[PDB]
Amino acid sequence: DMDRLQSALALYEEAMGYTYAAALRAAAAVGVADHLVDGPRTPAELAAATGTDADALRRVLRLLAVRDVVRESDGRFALTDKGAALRSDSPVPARAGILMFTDTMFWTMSHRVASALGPERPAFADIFGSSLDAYFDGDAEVEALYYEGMETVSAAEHLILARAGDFPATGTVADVGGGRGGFLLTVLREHPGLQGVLLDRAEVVARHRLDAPDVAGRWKVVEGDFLREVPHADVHVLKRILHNWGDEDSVRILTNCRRVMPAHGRVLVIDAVVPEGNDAHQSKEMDFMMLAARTGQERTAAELEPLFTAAGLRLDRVVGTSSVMSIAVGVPA
Amino acid sequence: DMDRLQSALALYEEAMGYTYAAALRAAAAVGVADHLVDGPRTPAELAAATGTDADALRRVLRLLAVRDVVRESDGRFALTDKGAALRSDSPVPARAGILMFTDTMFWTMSHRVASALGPERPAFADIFGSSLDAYFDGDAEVEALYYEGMETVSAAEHLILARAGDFPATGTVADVGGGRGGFLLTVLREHPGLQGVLLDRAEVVARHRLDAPDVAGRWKVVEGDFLREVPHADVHVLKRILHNWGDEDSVRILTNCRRVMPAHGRVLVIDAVVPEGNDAHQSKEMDFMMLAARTGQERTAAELEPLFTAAGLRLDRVVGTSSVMSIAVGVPA
Ligand SMILES: Nc1ncnc2c1ncn2[C@@H]1O[C@H](CSCC[C@H](N)C(=O)O)[C@@H](O)[C@H]1O
Ligand SMILES: Nc1ncnc2c1ncn2[C@@H]1O[C@H](CSCC[C@H](N)C(=O)O)[C@@H](O)[C@H]1O
Repeated sequence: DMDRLQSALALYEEAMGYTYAAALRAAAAVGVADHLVDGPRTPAELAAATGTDADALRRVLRLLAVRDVVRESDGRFALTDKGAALRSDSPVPARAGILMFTDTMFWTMSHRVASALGPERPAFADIFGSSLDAYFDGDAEVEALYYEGMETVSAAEHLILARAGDFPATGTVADVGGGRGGFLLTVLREHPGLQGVLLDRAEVVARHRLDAPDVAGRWKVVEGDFLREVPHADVHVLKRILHNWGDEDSVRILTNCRRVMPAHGRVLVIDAVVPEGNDAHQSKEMDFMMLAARTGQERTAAELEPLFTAAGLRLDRVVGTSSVMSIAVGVPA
Repeated sequence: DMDRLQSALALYEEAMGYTYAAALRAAAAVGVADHLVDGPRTPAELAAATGTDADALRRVLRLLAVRDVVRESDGRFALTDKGAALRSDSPVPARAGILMFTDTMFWTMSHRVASALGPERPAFADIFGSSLDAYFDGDAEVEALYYEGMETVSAAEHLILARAGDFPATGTVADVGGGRGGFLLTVLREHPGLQGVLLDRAEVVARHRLDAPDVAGRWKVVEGDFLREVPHADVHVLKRILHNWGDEDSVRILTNCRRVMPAHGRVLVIDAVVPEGNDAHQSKEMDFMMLAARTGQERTAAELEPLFTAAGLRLDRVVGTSSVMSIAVGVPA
């Protein structure tokens, strides 16, 4: 509700919206949060500790306080609850994830999305000037950043999803493409009566972290290819899987689950399900980033349905959580 | 007010905040707004017109609807009031400004702000891989984008600032560094009794747009260097000037105004004055961008004061407007 000139002004403001993420990146980069654990400090004090230019660091912190990451009073900045995960002592430090989501690749590909809208759908290499592999094989520490980034990001949602998941008291859970086993581990710990099977590529399962004393006797691991087949289970789990795959592969994958699924069985597709409507939701921003990277797409509830039906399943219900992730529950149809 | 894990999740969300600006950039790039003037359209229809991939363009529009730039209903997107200035038929089209604020240079320098926090304060060339000149002299159309971008952005704030400015009914207004004269022109049109003098670099004044019939007999133009001296006036104006200059130059400039200022005279410093506090304000984001570009800084009311006093002026009051711009009013002290 505004005139054409105010429109322009509002759009100029929107165009600079990327600065916040830029500031967060810098803050996590220098690691100023660690020096705010003792209490509110001054730009000078924080600068000495970082160590950086005061007047400069100040202007970054000022913009971040707008997003309630820090807060200023009497010339001092304090770390807030929202900014807490910037601390290195955090169970799940946000640094790796922040540095990854704002990494050169994503930052660059997001910038060239205009070029990515081509009618024929250009590939990654077209837009970036290189292959994705060339990018990682060019800088070792960046490849390291994505592994750690992906690992911590998922680790932050696990407990929520384990408690929100409709899990049986006994039976077997197959985490299909479960990575290094983090989610399966959390699920086992939350439901003592469950057995678990981890499936993923050989090089991945070789680095799995399921072998903890408290879950001894409750898990096995399998090198496999969920495009070809998956293990039998009372409950199948597909987290951050389908969103990497085109439409037919997804059915192919879901079908592999249905094939080895019992009558009382269920498959849990866990992804950033995109809500219909015009309201803010992180699933939409993630979706944009997989648009920019020309690889992957986030789906809505109505979009998942056709895939379940095609796999001999019925999308019984989608279950929202306190995270961007939701659980699409499919049963034998 | 949240736990350490939710902190992480909230920070992951903040880290992706740049996607909105990326989407706006793409939307303005392809110019989809022009095809929404007839009414709500479908992603397919908009795609044919743009012309781009439907499923792709759809995902961009979806993210933009979150910022109320477009709006979806029954599979159709409509242009909203906030998005209106995306239309090419606008008095001040937002496209140039959007494309500039998200241009490669700013986008890149914002990304390397961590490197810019060095204790000794690195220069532009250090961080970008080139000089700023090399950048423009490397692409002609980008230099063209910044001129048009800067021109339209300022044009959008002029009428607001002309009406908000405390202008005498008669007398002479010197727009010191007034660019191509846009603001002075608007001021003249709003206050018929005023005379005006435009000062700027020779190459700039040579391209001034003050010569319109309706203000004949009311303006002259002067090639000059406000570092050395400015013309006598009942009212001096400095818009988007001081924020480019270090501290001493600014006093040097203000002093040049005071020198040729009458008893009843006043100097109007018009800039994105940064408000104290932790609340959102575009002056803070602009400030961050001049941090990233290693050139310029936005100031607060309390920061401007010392400069006025040092110039023989008294900062009488700062006057906020309906724009990010405010008017710091200095009088002879
Ligand atoms: N053809 C295939 N067969 C089995 N696993 C695959 C596969 N292609 C990819 N994957 C695995 O699927 C995973 C998707 S990303 C990791 C998802 C993990 N469940 C989590 O929530 O964190 C990757 O670990 C990848 O190694
Ligand atoms: N030494 C100098 N003397 C006079 N003008 C200068 C100058 N250095 C820069 N400028 C001019 O000051 C202007 C600042 S940017 C344009 C500001 C204009 N008043 C507006 O609000 O849109 C530029 O046009 C630039 O050409």
